Amino acid sequence: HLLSLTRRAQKHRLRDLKNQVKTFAEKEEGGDVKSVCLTLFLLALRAGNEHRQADELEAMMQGRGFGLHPAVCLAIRV
DNA sequence: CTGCAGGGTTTTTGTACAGCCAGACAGTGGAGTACTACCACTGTGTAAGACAGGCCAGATC
Repeated sequence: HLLSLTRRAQKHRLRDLKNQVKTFAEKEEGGDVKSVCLTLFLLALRAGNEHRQADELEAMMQGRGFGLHPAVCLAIRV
């Protein structure tokens, strides 16, 4: 399987689709491969009704808050 | 049928020029921020000690 292998064999196996995404992203988005594979990951996770992992991902990619503002904290407290 | 070994065969795996930058190491001067135990206060449960009164023994009615 692809998930247990090292990065050498993973990239060796996937280089075809890696350069496919490379050329398609330089075609459409103008030098943005990272956001292209991000939108691909989001669509592949939402098609399977696993919205939770997509929400965690979006909370990692410039996520609003690791920690909370003291205000809403006091709110929850009371 | 079986076990075993040259090579295949595809995958995996590390070593390989070659340049780049994230991430860390020291320390400074002490703030300071997070933590941990007082602390003032009574509500709730607890169980030792009153105790009384009921009962038997002493002695009586």
